[PDB]
This record gives sequence, C-alpha cells and structure tokens, in this order.
Amino acid sequence: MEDFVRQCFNPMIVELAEKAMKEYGEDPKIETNKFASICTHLEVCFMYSDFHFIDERGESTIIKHRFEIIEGRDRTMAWTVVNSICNTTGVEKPKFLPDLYDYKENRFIEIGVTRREVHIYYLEKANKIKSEKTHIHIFSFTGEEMATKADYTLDEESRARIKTRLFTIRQEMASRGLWDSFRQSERGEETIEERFEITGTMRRLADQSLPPNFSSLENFRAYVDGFEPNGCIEGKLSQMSKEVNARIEPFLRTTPRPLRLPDGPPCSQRSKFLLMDALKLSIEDPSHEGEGIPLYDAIKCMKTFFGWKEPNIIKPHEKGINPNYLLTWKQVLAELQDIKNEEKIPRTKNMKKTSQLKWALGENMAPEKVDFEDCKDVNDLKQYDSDEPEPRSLACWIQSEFNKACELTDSSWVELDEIGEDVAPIEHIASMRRNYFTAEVSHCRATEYIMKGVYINTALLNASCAAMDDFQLIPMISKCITKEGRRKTNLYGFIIKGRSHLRNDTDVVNFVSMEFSLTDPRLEPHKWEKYCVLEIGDMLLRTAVGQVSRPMFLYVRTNGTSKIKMKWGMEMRRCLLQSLQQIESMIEAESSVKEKDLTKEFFENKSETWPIGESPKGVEEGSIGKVCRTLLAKSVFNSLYASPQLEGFSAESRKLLLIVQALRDNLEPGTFDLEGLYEAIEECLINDPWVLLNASWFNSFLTHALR
Amino acid sequence: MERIKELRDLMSQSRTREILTKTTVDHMAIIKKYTSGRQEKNPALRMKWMMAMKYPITADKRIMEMIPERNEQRQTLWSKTNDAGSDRVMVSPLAVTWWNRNGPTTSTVHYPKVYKTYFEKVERLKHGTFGPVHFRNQVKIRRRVDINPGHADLSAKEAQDVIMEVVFPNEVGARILTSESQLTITKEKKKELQDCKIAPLMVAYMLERELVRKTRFLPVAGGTSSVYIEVLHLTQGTCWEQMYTPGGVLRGFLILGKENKRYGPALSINELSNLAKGEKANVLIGQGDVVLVMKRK
Amino acid sequence: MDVNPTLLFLKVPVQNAISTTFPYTGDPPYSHGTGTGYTMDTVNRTHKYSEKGKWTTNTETGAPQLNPIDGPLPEDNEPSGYAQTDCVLEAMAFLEESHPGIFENSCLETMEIVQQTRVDKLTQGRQTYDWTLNRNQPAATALANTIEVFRSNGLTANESGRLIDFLKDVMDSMDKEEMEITTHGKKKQRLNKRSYLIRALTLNTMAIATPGMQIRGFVYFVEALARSICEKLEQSGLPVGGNEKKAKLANVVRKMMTNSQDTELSFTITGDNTKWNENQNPRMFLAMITYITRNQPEWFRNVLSIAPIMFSNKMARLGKGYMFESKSMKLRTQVPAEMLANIDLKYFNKSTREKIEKIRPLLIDGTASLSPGMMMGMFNMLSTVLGVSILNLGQKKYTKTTYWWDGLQSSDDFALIVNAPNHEGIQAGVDRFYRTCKLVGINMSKKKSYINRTGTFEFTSFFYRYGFVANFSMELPSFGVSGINESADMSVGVTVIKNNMINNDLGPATAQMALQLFIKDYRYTYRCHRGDTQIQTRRAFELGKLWEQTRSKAGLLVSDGGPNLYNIRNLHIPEVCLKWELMDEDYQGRLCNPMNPFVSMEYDAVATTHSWIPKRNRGILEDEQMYQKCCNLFEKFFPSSSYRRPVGISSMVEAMVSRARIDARIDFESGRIKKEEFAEIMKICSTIEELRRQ
Ligand SMILES: [Mg+2]
Ligand SMILES: [Mg+2]
Repeated sequence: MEDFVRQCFNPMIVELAEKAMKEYGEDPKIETNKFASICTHLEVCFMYSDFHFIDERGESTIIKHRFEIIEGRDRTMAWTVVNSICNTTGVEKPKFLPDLYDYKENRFIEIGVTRREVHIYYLEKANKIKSEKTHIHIFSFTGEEMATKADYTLDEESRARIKTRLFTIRQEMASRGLWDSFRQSERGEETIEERFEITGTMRRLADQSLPPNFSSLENFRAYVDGFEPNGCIEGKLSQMSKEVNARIEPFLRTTPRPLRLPDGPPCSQRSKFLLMDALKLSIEDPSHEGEGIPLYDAIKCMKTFFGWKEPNIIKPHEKGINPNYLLTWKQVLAELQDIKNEEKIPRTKNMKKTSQLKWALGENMAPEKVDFEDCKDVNDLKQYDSDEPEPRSLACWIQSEFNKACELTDSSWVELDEIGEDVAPIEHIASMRRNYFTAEVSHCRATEYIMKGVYINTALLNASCAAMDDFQLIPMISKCITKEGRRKTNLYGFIIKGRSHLRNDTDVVNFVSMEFSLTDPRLEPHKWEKYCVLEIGDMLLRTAVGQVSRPMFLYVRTNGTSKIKMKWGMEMRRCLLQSLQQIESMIEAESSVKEKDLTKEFFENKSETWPIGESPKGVEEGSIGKVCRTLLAKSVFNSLYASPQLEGFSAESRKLLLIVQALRDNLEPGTFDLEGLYEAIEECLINDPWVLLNASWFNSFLTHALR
Repeated sequence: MERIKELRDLMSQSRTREILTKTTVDHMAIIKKYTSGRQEKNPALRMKWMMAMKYPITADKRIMEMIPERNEQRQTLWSKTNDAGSDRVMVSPLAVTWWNRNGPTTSTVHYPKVYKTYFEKVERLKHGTFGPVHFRNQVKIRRRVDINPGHADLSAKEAQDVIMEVVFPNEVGARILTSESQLTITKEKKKELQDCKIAPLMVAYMLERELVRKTRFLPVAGGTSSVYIEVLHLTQGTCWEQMYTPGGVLRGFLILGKENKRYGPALSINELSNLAKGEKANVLIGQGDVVLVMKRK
Repeated sequence: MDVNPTLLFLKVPVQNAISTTFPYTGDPPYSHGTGTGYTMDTVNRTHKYSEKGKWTTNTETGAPQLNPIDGPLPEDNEPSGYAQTDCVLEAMAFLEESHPGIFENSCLETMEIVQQTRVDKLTQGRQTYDWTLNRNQPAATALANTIEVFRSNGLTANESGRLIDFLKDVMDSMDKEEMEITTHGKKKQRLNKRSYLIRALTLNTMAIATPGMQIRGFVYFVEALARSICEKLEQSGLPVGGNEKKAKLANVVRKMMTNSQDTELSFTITGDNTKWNENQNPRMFLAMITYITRNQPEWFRNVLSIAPIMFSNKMARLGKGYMFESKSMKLRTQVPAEMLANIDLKYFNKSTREKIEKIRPLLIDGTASLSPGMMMGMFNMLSTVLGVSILNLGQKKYTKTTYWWDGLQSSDDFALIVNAPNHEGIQAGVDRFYRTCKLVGINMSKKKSYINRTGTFEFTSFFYRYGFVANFSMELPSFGVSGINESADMSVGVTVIKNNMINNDLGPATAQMALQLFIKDYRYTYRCHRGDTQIQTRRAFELGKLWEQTRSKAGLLVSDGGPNLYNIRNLHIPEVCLKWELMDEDYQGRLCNPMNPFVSMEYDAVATTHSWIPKRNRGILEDEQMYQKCCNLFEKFFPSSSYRRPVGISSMVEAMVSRARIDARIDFESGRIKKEEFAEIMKICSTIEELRRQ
C-alpha cells in the first residue's frame, strides 16, 4: 500500500502528506490507510485549486490565483492566512479549518473525498462543520459528486478531471488488492486503523492459554514486554541434574554386533506369481488368426504341449479344500476345450459360476455387516484379530530366488522407444551409459519379472473394470524376443477373477491363480504353505539319455488384489530407471573425486570388479554387468516384496551403515543410544523373507567390513 | 438468446440471484475459487480407459459438415450424441487423424507470429555451439534469473495494458481509455494480429510470455542470462558442466459520472470513435461499469 | 556364489551408493500406520511427557487441560515437555540480539500480508475438517459450507473479500449462543455454544491430523510470520530446497571447519528429532509470538496470538473407531469412537484396553482433550525458529567457554557441529546443547542421532561427504501421461523430465531412460505408434495412411505417428515448434488450422488439432456449482475475465445486463438479429432488472 501511495502521487504531495503525518506523530509505515487518505485529499485539493486564475476585470480565466490553499500548510500558518483573508474581504470567521478560499465567490470551500456514498458524507459534514457561510464539495471514487444547492464552483472539465483521477485511483487500488482495506477504514470523516479485538469466549480462551503463574493475557503481555534476559538459562542449567546429558559412547571395531534375526518356522513364499519355479508354454512367431488377443494366444500355447493327464493333488493346502482347486482346474480345461471345439471364440471368456469357483474365490464368505448394538451380547464377539504376527526364520529359498533373478536369460524382455540423435557431448555420455546398462539388463531375469508383473496386473485391472461381476478367465502371458530375433509369446498359467465391484482403491477383489511349474513342491513344503499343488502332466526334456519325462505341476492358490496394488504392479518398469540411476549415481560420485568422466572406466575397463557376493572361499567379485543386474534384481524384489517392514529396516539400517562408514573413514564415530538403534532395526524383522534376507546381508557385510 | 436466458434462469433462483446482486465485479474472481466436487484420482488410468472407447473426444456440431461419418475402411469417425451441456458431438481420435491427413488446409502465417518465443528458442538451439564437458565439484550460487526477458521498455502492468488493448479492446478500463497517448508496440501488435483466428485467450497468454518479465530464484554455476536459463538442464549437473553458446484513437476521454439515461443507451468502447470532439455519451468500460464520459476539448 | 548387494559397500562408500538403501521409487501400496489406536497412542504419549504439569478444567469446553510450562526440570533423559518460559524468552532475546531488527522487519512484512490477503486463500489447502458436515472435505468445499452456515447465522463480514474479515466472523461465531445448520429438502440441526466451540477446536485424524476452517487463516498468518523470520536466518533449512540445501550444508561445514585453527577439534552430529512435535507446547509458541510482536499494533498481536491460543485448547478426533468380528456365526460390525467412552472393556485386546483406560478421562463428546504438544505440519517454521535460536545460542559469546557450536535446523531434522580444543570440550559442548534444548522443550533422539569427525554427515536426506552432496529427499516422479490430451501430455512429460534434471538432480542417462519410458507410455495410451510399425490398433489404419501420404516423416508429431526427436537438448522446446521446419505444408496447415472442430505446472504447447477436450464422465449447499454457474455466464459476457482478474464497482447482474443490452442493440443495428429477437432480449433484460430490484 505504502509503495502504491509513493508511486501514485507526485513527490510534492508525498512530502506534504509525510510532513502532515509527522506533525501528529503518525508513522506512514504503520498507518498506511491514513497516509493514502491524506495524499488523496491533498491531490484533490490541488487539482481543485490549480488551473484557475482571475483576470483584471474580476472574472476567472483558465490558463491572480483564484484559489488559496489552506489544507496543505501548517495549522498556525493556515490560521494566519485565513485571518488575513477574512480581514481583507470582511468574511465571517470559519469555526473549523477550511480547505481553500474562493475569491470569485468570496467564500470558504471545503472539499471532502469519501470512500462511501456522497450524500451521506455531505449530510455528516453539514451536521458537523458547515454551520454558516461555507461551501462544501464532496467527491467520491465512483465518479459521483455533491455540492451545496447543486452549485459547483469549478467548470465541468476540472470536475471531470478530478472524477477521472479518483476513478483511476480506485481501479488501481482494486487491481492491487488495496481498495477493500482503504474503503473499510473510513468512518465519518476520519480514517481509523485496523481493529481486531479478543473478547467474549475468545478472551477467556486466551486467558486460559498462558503459563501457570499468569491470570490474564494482558498480564502475560506486560511480563513479556518488560522482560530482559538475566542469566535465566545459566541458572536453570546449574539447577538441572547432571543425569540429564548426552554422553558419547565410542563406536570402535568391536562394538557393533550382528542383528538378531527372529526365530520360528521358516518363512513361505508370498509373491503373486512364481519367480524361479515358473514354467511357460511358448509359441514362437505368433502368426495365428486373431493374434494379439490373450485368449487365442493362450489357446495356441496350450496346444503346443502334449502330455496332459488326469490331475491329482500332490501338495495339499492345509487351510483350504483341495477338491475345489482340482475341480477349478478341471473346469478351466473343460471350458478351454469347449471354446476350442466351438470354433468361434470371443475376445474374453467368463467362467460359469460354480461351487468350486464360488469357494475358491471366497464368494459369500464375507461376514454380513450388522449394527454392533443388535449383536453386542454375542459371547464370541471380539475386537478384530490383530494379534502380534507369528515370527518366521530366514529360509534359503529367498537367496536362491535372488540369485536366479540376478542371472542372464537367453532372450530379451524390454524394448525401449527411440529418442532423438545425440549432439551434445553430455548427450553422448548419457547415451553410452544408458546403452551399456540396457545391454547388461535387457536379458536379465528381473526384466522378465518386471514384464510378467506389468502384463498380469494390467490384465487384472482391465478385467476388473470391464467384467464387473463375472468370473473372467485371464491368461498369464508375456512377450519376448529370442536371440534369433523372432517374437515369442509365453503362457505361465491362468487367473480367474471373481466379483470386481471395486468402489475404493483399497477394497479387495479375490482371484485364483494356477501356474505351471516343473519343480516338485515336496522338496520345500514350507515355501508352498499357501498353495495347493497338483500334478497336471508330464514334460519331455532332452538330456544325454534322450527324452526324459518329468512331472509338470500346477501351483494353485487363492489371492486378492486392490486397485493400488495393481497400479503398483503395472509400474514395475520404474525399477529399471532406479537401477540405472543408482549406477549413474555411483559414477557421478566417483567422477566428482576424480574430476573426470569415468563411464569408460566403469564399463569398458572389463578388469574392475566390485564385491557383489560371498562364497565358502570368501567375498566374490563381479563385473559391472553383474553389479547392474544385481541392483536391478534388488529393485525388482523391493517392488515385489514391498512392505512396511522393508522401509522400516531400510531407514533404520541406513544410520548403522553410515556409522560403520564413518568408522571405516577413521572419523571417530560415536553414538548415544546405539542399543536403541539396534532395537529399532530388529523390531522390523518378524516374518518377511525379503527383509530377513536383507538383515542377513547386512550381518555378512558387517562381518566383512569390521575386519 | 441462450446467454440472457441463462442469466434470467439464474436470477430466478433466490440464492443465485442473491450472489449476482450482492457480489461486485471486483470480487467475482474470489467466488471463482469456490469450486465443488473433487479432482480425479489417477487421471492417467482414466485417460487410458477412455482411449479404448469408440468416441472419447468431444467436438462441435460443425464437424458433421466436413468430416465424413466413415473412412475408406468403414471405421466410424464420429457418432450422434451430446454431452448434456450443449450440441457437442462425440468423435474418435480417428477423426483427428483423418483431419490431419485429409482435412482442409489453411495458411498458418500467424503461428510464427503468435508463438514468437518458441520459434526463437528453436533458432537459439538450432544455431548453438557446444564445447567439452568438465567434471568437478559444483559450487552453485543462488540468484534471481529472468525466465522471460519481456519487453525492455514495458513494465508488467504496462505489458498487461498492451495485452488488454490488443486482445480485448472493448474491455479496457478507465486507465487505458483516459490515457493521452498510445504505445507503438500496441499499434504494431494490432496490425500484426488483425485477422488472426487463434483463440484470443491463447494469444493473450503468448503475448504475456513475450512481453512480461518473469523471474525465478535459481542456483546457477555459469551464464545467468535469459538465453542460458532455458538450457539449464543441458548445461549443468551434479558434478558436470557442459560448455554451450546459444545461437541468439480511443484515448483522451474524461469520466463525467455514472450512467445518465438522458444521454441515450450505453455504447461500446469500439464505437467511441463516432463521437464528436466534446460530445457526451454513456459507455460500458472495464468489466461492466457504465459511465458517462466525453472527449477533451 | 550367493549374491549380496550390500557387500558393494566394501568398495564403494555408503554415501556414494546411498541410493541403493532406498527401497521404493514411488509411494508404496499399503499406506498403513494410522487409525484410532494410533491417535489414542499419540494423545497418551503427549500427556505422559507432560504429566508433572498442572491440571485445569476449561471453563468454555470443560476439557481437562495439562500445562507443563515451568514444570519441574527433568531428572532423566526421557522426553519432557517442561519448557521454561524464561529460557524461551531469553533464547528469543538472544536471537534478536544476534540479528538486530529481525522481528520488527518480519512483523512489517506480515502486516502487509495480513492486510492484503483474500478469503479464497483458504481454498488452497488440502483435505480440511468441515465442521458443518463433521467430516473431511476439500478446502474449497469446506470454505463454501462455512460461509453458507455463517450467512444463515447472520455472519457476513467475510463478504468484504478479506481473510481478516472472515477471521472476524470466526471470532463473532465463537460468541454465538446457538449455531443453526441447514442440510439439503431440509434438515435443521442446532449446536449450543459448547458444542460449536468443541467442533471448531477439533483436529481430525484419518502431516497427519487436519484442522477446521476456523483456525486455518490464523495458522496461515502465523506461518507467514515464521516464514519472514526464517528467510532471514542462515541456519534455517526452510523454506529453501534443492541445491540451496547443498549450498548451506557446504557453507556451515566451511565456516565451522576452515575458520578453526590447526589445534581445534571439530565434530558433527547427524541428529534426529523424530516425534519432537509431541513436546512442542502451544503456550511456548504463544510466548515466542508475544516476544516477536513486541511494540506492534494491538490488532496484529491479537491475530498472531489467536492462532496459538486456539491451538492450546485443541481437541483430537478419535476417528473411525474399531471393527469387531465373530467366529461362531461369522458376524461383523463397526463401533464408532463416539460410543468408545461409555462401553465395557472386554471386547478389546489387552493393549487396546490400556489405551482406552488411559484416554477415557480426556474424552469430551467423542473428542480427546489434547492441550500439550502439537501435531506435525502446522507450526513447522515456528519450531524451526525455536531450534535456530538454540543453535544461535552456540556462539562463543554465549557459551563463555572454549567450545562452540553451529548447525542447521529444518523442523524435521537437525545437524550440529561442535568445535573445542579437545575431546572433553566436545563432550561438554554436546552436553550443553542437549541441556539447553531440554530447557526449551526440544528433545533429541539419541537412538537416531550419531556423531563423527567433521567431513561427512546427513541432513534432511542430503548426504554430505568431503564436499560432495547427494540429494535424495525426493522420489522420482511419475513419467507417464498426465491425462489432459496429446499435446498437454507430451508437453508435461518433457517439462517434468527437464525440471527433475534442473532441481531434483536427475542424471543424464536416467533422464534419457525416463524419456524413453514416457514415450512408450504415451504411444500406448494414445494409440499413436510409429505408423510404419505393425501394431494393430483402431487408429492404425489412419496413422498408416497419413504416414504413406506424407513425404517428410520427421515432421509428424508423435501423436500423428511420427518419430520422437526429443533428447536432453530440446526438452524445453514445444513438439510442434520442434518439428515445424520439417513439416509438410499441407500437413502443417491441416494440423494448425484454427477453424478445426476439435480445439475448444505451467507447460508450453501450441494449439493444434490434438488439443481436444475428452469426454467428461460423472450437503450444506442445495446447488454445489452455484458459484461456478455464476462465474460461468460472466466469462461469456466478459471474455477478458478468463485472462485478467475483473475489476468493477457494479454488481455482476447489472454488468451482464448492460453488456447484453449493448450487444443486442449493436447486433440489431448490423442486420444480425431481427426485430423479434431484439424485443425478446430487451424484455428479458427488463425482467432481470425487475428481479434484481426485487
Ligand atoms: Mg537426521
Ligand atoms: Mg541430520
């Protein structure tokens, strides 16, 4: 506002208004509305006075000055001027201070600029000041005006100029967000400051919001206003017991201890689909009729396998009814045969509701929702079971999963879109880095997992959206490019989706997944506690003795998913980005130390190896491609096994890693509650196989780094 | 007509009539921020699902005139349906592609004029030269940097005045109308965009990008001129620096007062040119202020 | 060979490979760790850290309130809320002394802000607690509901358009003996003074808690003052971000280490202050606000103190409640937290039982009384000011010893650096800093804090090592289509990648891979594959025909089946202008024909045929779009209102009527409408004028 006042009026009026405010001890910085009011009044008075002269005969000509200003001067000097004028012209003494003197009309003219309506202002002035023989002119910012007896001393041109000036000032204040305050600061003929009082309920609430030894907010304000620092902190510190301290305990090579992993039965697999036990039936070069539509591709993939036999239960699901799973598989086979022999198959196939499918999808198993009062006397009624989760011990199968996810596959799984040609040298460096990383990770098993998750989650989401209340059959499919460059379509199994009345993002749609496999569950039953595994056929494999027929099993389980989970699965390609970033980050960090680009040293050296694993002999080193694939697998497993325990462990063990690093840098690390940090880390280790594997990894790293 | 009838319908209701009669134009923008409902969650999934529909795009009835119902392959480009708000027809992206490959061509001469800043960026990048990349520890320093240089002479509010004069001539306020002289840039842009069919809102946005100075508080480690801030993503990083050099009539009115019915119906701003030197007239200015004004003599 | 990724740290230092310790790039799909039990836990914890304070009963709400200010000094290292008023005032005084004039200038800036603010400022928040509906609503909806109820209760000052007048309305409503709520045919509810007061003093739990509209404006003013204060403090980590954090980490290390002599010893604490908001007392915030606003106009002090005053008598909503299930017949039910105060204690587990017994005496009409402490996300910058004052207390002129400290504070983390002649001096300085923090109610997490020789440390996910700082405080954003249209999606994707490179430290190769992923997603979404390829889609035939017809295929947009020419060089260039020179003349004219039937974070995009609008699919206010229905129909009367904020004295209806009359007259005088239409329009305008006069 003050900036607007200074930039809007000419410096002469600004100085006049500043002097006027100084005369009354008013600071323009704090009283901005009063400053603007004074400036506007002075501007209007000067515009009224200016451009008005008196000819030699007595008439007024527009070019003796017709007007004498009385407002823009000191009160004593203004009184002197008014007294001289009255004595010379024999006019009556004005009771209050006038604004100017009109010589032609021989009177005292008072000009008032009103933020409110003109007539109210005029009535107030008449009831307050006018009294006798005083002309009053009232202007408004809206173009209105008023005068005594509708008599306007000035010509229409000057009045129009004043009206235009006030109108434009109003418009600029409105555009600058200042007109509201300016208009709300006028009461009568004065200009008050902002008012905001605490009274009534608010005053009592404030009086109840103080330190213990104060009764009213005014007393607390008085205490704070006169407060001066007199050794308060020093005295309080001298009064506080020495038991309140932050004693640094040294962190040496012998202080850290291994994390205590939980005990109990070994953990089990909880992924949505098989990872290293997955078996796929593949069709190369998909050139069949109706290509690109999952149902027909699944049909063709099924046709390529001969060896189907009578299914039977080999690994029962201790919690479920196995015959339901067996009948679901039989029904899937029967419906596939039916569509095959029908010779006219549509884009989607919705399973017919059946007892086996109703049970396997948990249909009607949801307890009915009733008011608590109507069922508060039930003896069995209890708070929803949220007991402490049962701890599980680390099992060796998760390490094998990661090892298999870190290795190369005989075919490519990701095909990225092209970008523009590189021109800048930094663009060439970026392209080299990205191309090396992509060449190292394009054939990784983790890329296959990424594509599997993306495809399966996309299909599940689309089926849920379209077939709202139908038992849709969704084949689990992925696409690949072999070394020869021929496209291949792989089928891992099928998913039957139940009712999908998904209103919110966190409500569950239940599905049943059947997945082909070549691994016998009986070797690791604890890994498959949530599965019912059937032996569905026999597969011929070529070995040194010819064609060996090994059993082919079907891992069947009921699972559930939400919209958020499906979206999370569909975004798995981001994992690749993450891994690349990590690799890039390392290079950049190293480059900063070496003051040169190290992309070639990282990738083209082919003699630098990083410690990336452990064996009975000791720490094992791997090439850059191995590091890239390992980081990609870690990202993919973080995405697949995302849980609160994982992020808790990551956050808490980052501190311990940094402390160990500071120890390795000879920076004399020290802690305050190291045991507390260990407790925080170990509270996240209950049952998740991925988090337990990460904890075991940290223990091994500690063993090797302390040495 | 449609708009006046909608106004009458709104004024029929007590609450909307209360709003319309109470809220002044000054506060209109404020009540423009009182939105209802909520915002779409996962708009990307929504767009993906919509793109699978046959007719997910909304056009106007005029599309029936030139775009055929079906193409050579008998695929239906548009259908007959409305959006429940107006006569907006439902069309496919196939319609967009069909227009792009077979639609009526025109002369796109105003596009280089309207989007001057974008083509200037294209020229600056096209003729630029690159040097080596230097790796080192980066010492960034924070300063205010001009994202848009704007016109050197024009200010921010003066640039807004130019934009209002060019794009919305009959909505200029009292400050423009009562001014004494017009700016050369205003006449230049007026002549340049005389017959331009691009949306006036887009033209106003482009003129704002071209004439208004915009500044941002950014950390830099090199050139801090407008041409260098746009390629910041390309010239600096966490630990590297890339050497690059870029390749490059209606005035003089006095407000006499509020509307005076004895001087006739209110006029538009554009038709103030037919007033005599001194004649008084009622005119609508700004965003709905009827004022009795006259020319200076 | 068992693969162990963390063994990579045997060669690469942890700071250089810190990215590998962050599991997710994106919000994880569980969003767990909240509920009624957690709210009870935080309430009980806050009351336990202050239990040695003075108990009082509020005379306006009847809520039990605990005041730990000036309580007994702590005897152990457990979290304490016994902040000493004299110590806080002394810290503020010394901060003012070390930065003379800071409070006065901040007060002047905030005075301008307070005078120039508008009510619609409250529409810019996130989910807020609507007391008119007793539930969470969007900021705009809650503000509109509150304005409607205030109008129906004879509260109108907010109609002036100034936030200060809305706050005056809030103060007036606090004095209302009765508040009437009308819900839409009609349903009338009456709230007595106490019920409305409690409702207006609640924070809803679903930043974790959310306040209502009655405190948002006061909190906004207080946070503006805190922002003014913090901008002038070099030791504050807010509100700056990005490479500014890097610069100030470097500066603090340089000033604490380089300035030191050859015989001086320097150590750095990477310190956590997790859950330190529980011990932040609103009364202490009122004390420091009172000290800051000394020698200021009384109205300004009144507003700034009203904010903490309201926070002092705040109530916490317990939330949804609990879910009960039965096994005998497979039953389920939901028990709201409102009946949780008058229920038996056998349906819950042991731990929930203890929570309920602990919290029962504090329950008042479905809300727990929570006087001590604060909820995270409201007074972050005031707490930053307090922490920076304690850091400022580390100068040699204030320690009076051979040790001295300096550091960074950001309301969610802190970094300290202590210089002393020897190890004993370092320990003494650390003890002094910890004890002063205890004096002012700041509690340091010993478990999550650690010290080491200066040279490496961490602060707000910025990892400093020997001058190199890795910024990992932000996650990689989504690089998929935004979902506006083809043009907007392409522009937004390229702009997002460019801005992540500029501000979020995104690497070049990572930027290229992100561009590739975005282009794949865009082509999949809009079915705009290259056209020379053989992907079968409903749009494939037209794209192929256009591809065969065109001569310069590089000029085609990606939405038209053209190639992607974007690289790091040109992420700042619009796609249409990027390939404008390569376009065929006929294709360019068709694409950029303004007379086409399709066209109807700040991103740059040219208006083309691809700017179409997609199909749109689809309380206290009878009509929720009332304000939008009014604001629309004003833009088709004054189009400039879309580009510029309109200004005028007359009411909206009068402006629209005058414009309608003028337009009708002009269009009739040009042979564009006939006598019947002119008469109809004039008659309707007269009817509207009568309606407005009535
Ligand atoms: Mg920290
Ligand atoms: Mg820290």
